[PDB]
Amino acid sequence: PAPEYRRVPFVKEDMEKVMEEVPEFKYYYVGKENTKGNVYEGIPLDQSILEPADLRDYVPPHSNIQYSKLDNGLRIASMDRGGLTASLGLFVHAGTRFEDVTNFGVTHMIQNLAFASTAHLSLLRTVKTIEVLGANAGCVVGREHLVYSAECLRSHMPLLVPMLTGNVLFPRFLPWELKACKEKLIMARKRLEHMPDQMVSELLHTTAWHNNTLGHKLHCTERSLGHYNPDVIRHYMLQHFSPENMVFVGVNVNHDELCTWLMRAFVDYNAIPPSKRTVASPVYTGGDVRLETPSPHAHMAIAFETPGGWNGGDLVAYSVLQTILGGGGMYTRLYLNVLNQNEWVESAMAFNTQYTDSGIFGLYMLADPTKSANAVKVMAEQFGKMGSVTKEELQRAKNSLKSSIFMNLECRGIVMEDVGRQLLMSNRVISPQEFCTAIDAVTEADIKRVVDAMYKKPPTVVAYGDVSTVPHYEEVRAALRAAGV
Amino acid sequence: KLHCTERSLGHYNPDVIRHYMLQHFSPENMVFVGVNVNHDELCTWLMRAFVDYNAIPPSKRTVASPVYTGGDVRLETPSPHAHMAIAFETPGGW
Repeated sequence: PAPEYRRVPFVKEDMEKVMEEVPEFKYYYVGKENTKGNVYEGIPLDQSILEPADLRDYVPPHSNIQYSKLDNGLRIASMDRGGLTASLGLFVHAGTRFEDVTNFGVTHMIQNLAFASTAHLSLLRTVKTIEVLGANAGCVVGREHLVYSAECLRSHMPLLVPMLTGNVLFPRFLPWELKACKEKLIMARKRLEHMPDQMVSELLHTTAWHNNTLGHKLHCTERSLGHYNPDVIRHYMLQHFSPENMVFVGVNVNHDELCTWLMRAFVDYNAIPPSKRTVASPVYTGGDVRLETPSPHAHMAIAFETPGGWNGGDLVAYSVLQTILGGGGMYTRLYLNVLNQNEWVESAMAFNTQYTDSGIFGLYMLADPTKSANAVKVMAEQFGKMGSVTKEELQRAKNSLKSSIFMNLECRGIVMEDVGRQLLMSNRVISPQEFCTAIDAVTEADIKRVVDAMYKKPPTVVAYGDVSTVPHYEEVRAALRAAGV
Repeated sequence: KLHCTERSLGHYNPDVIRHYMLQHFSPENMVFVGVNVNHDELCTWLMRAFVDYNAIPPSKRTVASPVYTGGDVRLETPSPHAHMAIAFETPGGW
């Protein structure tokens, strides 16, 4: 069931009366009107200075999500917890899985151009104002989403909504800004050369879905710097950045003010018109890849596909199984049956990554580079016996996962991005009580029912570092075959 | 590989070089060839080179058969062509 959005109609108003609702803002301080100075000078900090006028009788705010929609299509969601700082975020359904042979790299360019010159503000003025308000702001690319966000005191929200929406309503893309911003496209990967874990992540993705959708790289290659001209950026944006592909989310703001100041942003201008885009299903290839470098471990990872991804019904099964095995505790399956029984492994882990319509699940390990052939055997055994579980471990895992669920959402930024991401993915937010009710229902049998389906396509195999002893492709797949995988 | 990788610059100390040479550079693993020279002078001046000194002593080394794996690999770069190659093994070689 989707939420029942409340309508927000467009209305046109006298600017000289709307200017009485704008927050006060100063950039110069030509003298100062107040001469009284530090009125609490010489008072120790264990001696109060509050007057009885500044006492209150506490009334909580109400913190269930409020859902609204503008007439042009934009969806708005808000919460308040009575904190003093607010979190604001704009979510666009424009990831890299939507590019093609003529587009590769365009999303990175757009992100690298966030908060650049727009119709009514320059780049310098924008960023300097964001600095002087005291805020922190930024933009993030993924494989399915693009996100802009900002954060400071809640009384500054009216000044931040423009600067966030600007980027999607009317950027200019002057050539001399594109040209000056180019080197940041290369540094993004130059830093990955000293982050082995993330590197292995990217290898897994490009090996699992070879040359399509989720397989695409998250960065601009050398071949991607040709089509770095404004027309390609603009033509790409015209296909994705329409309002009905967006969500705006706010935490610690009053919802009617948020609705008002968002409506007042789109009322004068024509937004990008809608488009009935279609999306192709990922094709999972699997395969094998190696990359050698002087690292003192053999880094290895093996993975299998999750059919259906986030829209598959078994989203809870994998997330419980990951905690049976051992996530990124000391009574977990891997900790007991690998790390405490072998001297030459530094770390073993289970990983689980999901997207709207496909995912992957697997194991990751660091080992002594002289014993990679034993590392493969250990991994093959482990995969061998994921099919079967005992109720002690299962209960341990279900309780642990419930605890983690509840305790992870005690933080406003995580909540904001969670709500956004869920609304983009399926137009519904799953409240934690529902997550717990779903976790409680997972059976012992369903684990086997899921794994038997997981092993029906070829594996994805990655090695990194001192790989000098890793068996050959056929040897790895035969080791997995012997262990019944 | 025909080159030194980064991992290959550790063991760049004289003892490893010398110990490797002691296993291969003995005379019975060598040939000396000359074109446009008079053979008796060549023999004479080669004999006069080894007469004073002890050469590296022989070793009965053994060599393992190559194992052919085959497989597949790709490497992207801005070149304006798709370069492709496919190959199969010659059993026994020369």
